[PDB]
Amino acid sequence: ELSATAQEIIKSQAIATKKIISDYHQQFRYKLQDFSDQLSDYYEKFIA
Repeated sequence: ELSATAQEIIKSQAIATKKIISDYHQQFRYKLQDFSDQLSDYYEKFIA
């Protein structure tokens, strides 16, 4: 029973962990895209 409980806990934890890892990886990529796009018209905004 203890082995089964440990197995179910570790399975429930690993999937949630991988879900969160995918989430913040996607957020990191999105923020990279946002910053790369933003670093386009700095000169134009400055001059204007």
